[PDB]
Amino acid sequence: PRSLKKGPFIDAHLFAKVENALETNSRKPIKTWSRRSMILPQMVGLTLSVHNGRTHVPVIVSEQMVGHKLGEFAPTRTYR
Amino acid sequence: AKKSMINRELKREKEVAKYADKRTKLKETISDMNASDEVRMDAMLELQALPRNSSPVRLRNRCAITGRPHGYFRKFGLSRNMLRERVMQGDVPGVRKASW
Amino acid sequence: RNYGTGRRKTSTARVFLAKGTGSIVVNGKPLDEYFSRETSRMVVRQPLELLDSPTAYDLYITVKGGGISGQAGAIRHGITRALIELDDTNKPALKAAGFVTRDSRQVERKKLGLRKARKRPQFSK
Amino acid sequence: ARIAGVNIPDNKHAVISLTYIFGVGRTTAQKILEAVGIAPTTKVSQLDDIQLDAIRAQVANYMTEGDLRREVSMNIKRLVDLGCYRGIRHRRNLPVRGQNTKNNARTRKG
Amino acid sequence: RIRIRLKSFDHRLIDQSAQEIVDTAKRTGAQVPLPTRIERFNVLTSPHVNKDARDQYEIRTHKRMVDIVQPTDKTVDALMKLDLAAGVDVQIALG
Amino acid sequence: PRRRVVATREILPDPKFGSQTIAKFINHVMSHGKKSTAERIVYGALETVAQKRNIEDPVAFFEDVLENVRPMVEVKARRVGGATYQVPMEVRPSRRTALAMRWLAEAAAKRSEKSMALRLAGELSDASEGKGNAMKKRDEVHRMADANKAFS
Amino acid sequence: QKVHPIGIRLGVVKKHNANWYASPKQYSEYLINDIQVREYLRKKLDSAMISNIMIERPTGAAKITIATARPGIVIGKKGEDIERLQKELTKMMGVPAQVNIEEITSPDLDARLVADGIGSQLERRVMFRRAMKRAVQNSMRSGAKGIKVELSGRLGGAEIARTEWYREGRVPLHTLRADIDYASVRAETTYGTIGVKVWIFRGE
RNA sequence: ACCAGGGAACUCUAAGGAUACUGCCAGUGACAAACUGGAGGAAGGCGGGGACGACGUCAAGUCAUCAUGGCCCUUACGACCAGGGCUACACACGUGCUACAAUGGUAGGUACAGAGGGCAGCUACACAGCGAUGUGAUGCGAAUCUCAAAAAGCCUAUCGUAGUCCGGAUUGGAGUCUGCAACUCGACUCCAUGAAGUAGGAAUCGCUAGUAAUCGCGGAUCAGAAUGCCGCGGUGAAU
Repeated sequence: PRSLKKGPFIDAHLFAKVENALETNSRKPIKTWSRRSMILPQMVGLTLSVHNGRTHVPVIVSEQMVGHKLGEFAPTRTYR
Repeated sequence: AKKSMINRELKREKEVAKYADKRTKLKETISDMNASDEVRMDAMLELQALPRNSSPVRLRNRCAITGRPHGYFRKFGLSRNMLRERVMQGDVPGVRKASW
Repeated sequence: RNYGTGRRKTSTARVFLAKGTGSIVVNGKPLDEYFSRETSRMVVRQPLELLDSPTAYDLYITVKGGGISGQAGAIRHGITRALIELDDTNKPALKAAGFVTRDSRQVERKKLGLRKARKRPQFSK
Repeated sequence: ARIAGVNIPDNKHAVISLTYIFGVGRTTAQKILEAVGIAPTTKVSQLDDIQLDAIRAQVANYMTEGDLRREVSMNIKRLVDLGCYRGIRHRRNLPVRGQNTKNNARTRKG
Repeated sequence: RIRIRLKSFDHRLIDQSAQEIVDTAKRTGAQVPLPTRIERFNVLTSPHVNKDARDQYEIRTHKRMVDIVQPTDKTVDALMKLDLAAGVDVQIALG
Repeated sequence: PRRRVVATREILPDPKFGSQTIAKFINHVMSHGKKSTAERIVYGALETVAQKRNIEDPVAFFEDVLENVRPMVEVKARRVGGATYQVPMEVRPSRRTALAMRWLAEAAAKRSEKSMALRLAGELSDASEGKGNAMKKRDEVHRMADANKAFS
Repeated sequence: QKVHPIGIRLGVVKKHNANWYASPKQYSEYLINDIQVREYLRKKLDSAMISNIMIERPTGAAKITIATARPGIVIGKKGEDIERLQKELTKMMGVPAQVNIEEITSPDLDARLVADGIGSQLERRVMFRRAMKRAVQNSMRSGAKGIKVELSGRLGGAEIARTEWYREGRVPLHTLRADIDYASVRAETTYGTIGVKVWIFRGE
């Protein structure tokens, strides 16, 4: 997955958006295109909107979600 | 191949050439056992902040004449097809048909 | 101090023939220790028994290269080579056996389009 | 002999019998028997009861089979109720590990 | 005790070059084959399909090494004057 | 192959007994090129039978048993007038030996004993005393010819 | 379906056009430079009748050998044309390069020259049959042992492309020591592209 | 490189020649071409393998290597970039790989190669680690140093016909690396889990000798990504 020495991978622009949202505890979704960013304990509780390929789907970061990448909660293929 | 793709490959290799040395020094900095943890982490952040194409991984070497992605040979720098034509014409030194 | 060279399908071996006790040393070690296969031991001793001279002459053997069962044949061919160089008369009888014939069979090329030298991809209707 | 709530056949070596116990493997059994006097060669029938008791204590240090089964079920249920793509995969009985499933997709459904 | 290593693609050419180099030192009175790399290259004759139709080309590089017992003053300089370009590479250890 | 007959390859006789037939038998038992395994299995089986029968010469016992096993007459199919019928013909000398060796190997494959050497030893004993699947197979081959015996 | 004669003949009875030695890494760039030089020289000298070119690059300066039926114009008046071509060839490449020209005793014998003539004939709309016959006859008069000419395409503007070949003399392709000369050229006729193949056999 | 006794004899490496030509003996033969056997030789009749694919046949495959006739689109059928997709399976299908075990599995020891690759780099050795690998350190642009240890095999212990000490699919957990990034979607590492499968329906395929079967080892594309493909040598059949 990722070498522990390199630490988590967290993209700079989502990082900036999430800290600027944490100082306010705002509830409006953070619409984001990067589904490769690590979910950290800091962003537990608020809501992002992760691109699934076609549109953005909301993802309310729960407690049992740190340790997963953002794109895991945004399915890309829609099969019935 | 398309002229657009050929020029894309040229301009993509351009940043690799421009940042070849910075990447070397920065990689040494991050791999330095002696370097401080925060120093190495900041260097890693800078590396990830470097432009997209600067990495030599997005480079895909291609035939000089036709720009063919595939059937490429590192020794000759040519695709399989143009390599065959030049070899059979004899323009490729040392290269001949193989039967052993 | 007669000397000869015999090869078997990869290996080269060099054989030295002189009068003596007849003890055989292979690659600086005993022959029986060196070879773990009874068949290969038998290939090594095949020529001497034919004309009943197992211990007549001392043998010094060094055999690099190839494999376990090819080195035995190379040693046999080298022993025959030294024996024929020693004596003209033996050559006819040893020829009747054919041990003096170098093996011409070697692992052949894998032809492209074929899995092996001749194995071809099967097709099923 | 009885270890961790189930029976192990007595006709073969201690390590091989430990292999049968769920949640126990051959390497783990070797590790267990190395610490204590019991040797892997000795059979369970030959081995004395006090030795078996020390073995049970060593096994008890390791996570037991019921606990392991329950944790695996809990993790799968956590993925399902989280609803992640992995939970969707578990519920829909499709490979969640990323293994290529174009043609040989047989070994997920049963 | 200068040492000269010659590398050429052409087996016929390399021998002539070595013979000339030996001949000059013999004339001036001074007293004077490693494995060759073999590589194979696979090229599809058919552009689109038919992978079983192929041309295989092999290039051989030949290296020759020479040792000189005594580098006399007259002998050493003739080596620099002699030249044979276009497909022959000369390397001098000079050690 | 509608082509000239060529001399067969010269076989290498076995070391322990110095006999052509023994190595020829070891060849069939050999599988996937495991001549070392075949040698060991054959030697073990022969030693077991020799010890059981208290016979000094296992090679001679094997020759007698193989000679008994080999079938004299084998049926061969022939086509005449767009019809197929069995025809009894005398078997070729080498083919008799090859057939016996193959049949013994096949029956030794299905013998009960856990190890191959014991299966093979049991089959040799049964063949020597005229019992078992190999003897039944030879009897069947003879029986097919005997049934009609109306051609050639 | 037929192997290039020159490729098979390189092994024993022919000399490679390019004869230079380079290390693995150097080889990739050296070959590309050589190919670029050949293409540019062919485009520049297309108007002139030129045979195959033999190029040898040593370290630094490169050396080029060109054989052409018409030496005079390529040399120019007192080397003026060759000097200009040399300055441009120096600009494209690295260290100053030197080029020399060798006269050809007979243009008909060389395979490339006849194919260039046939290509020009097809461009100028001379009948393909006439072109092949006159081209073949000139070689027999010159003394070439064998000449064979094959034309593929929409000859005469026909809707259906058809292949016409003419032989006069022994032209053993399978004899590797036949030192047969083969060159391929393309004629840009308005209706469609026409492929011209020329085989010349001078002997052993 | 090789040491037979510091030498150059032998092996090997790599540039040349020498031999093989039904040459010779005997036969059958239209007094012939040929064929049958025999001597010698390393090799006998084409000694084995490869390369070489004739006029043409299938309007056979390629406008997506490239080239060109015609035809079409030109704020778009042209140009760039992020994300995803080419990796989705109720099921069919052709190529292979690994098995179903005792001719074996697992543990210990112990031998015998070939060819190939290495600055867009392979690492001797020390220590951390169960491990992949990590930090140092050193040789080598290599007949020097190195990947590298060859595996089948041989000696002993054991498993004893059992869905097993067979089999390793699948999933949970932890991790190391390449890469800016491993979620869709990397290959490896350890721990646990241990599915089918106990030999296969009609039918069907390859193979004549160092060949079939079997064993591992290389290279190419490659930043990382083989069971594929291209080569290699060990063992070595029956007919």
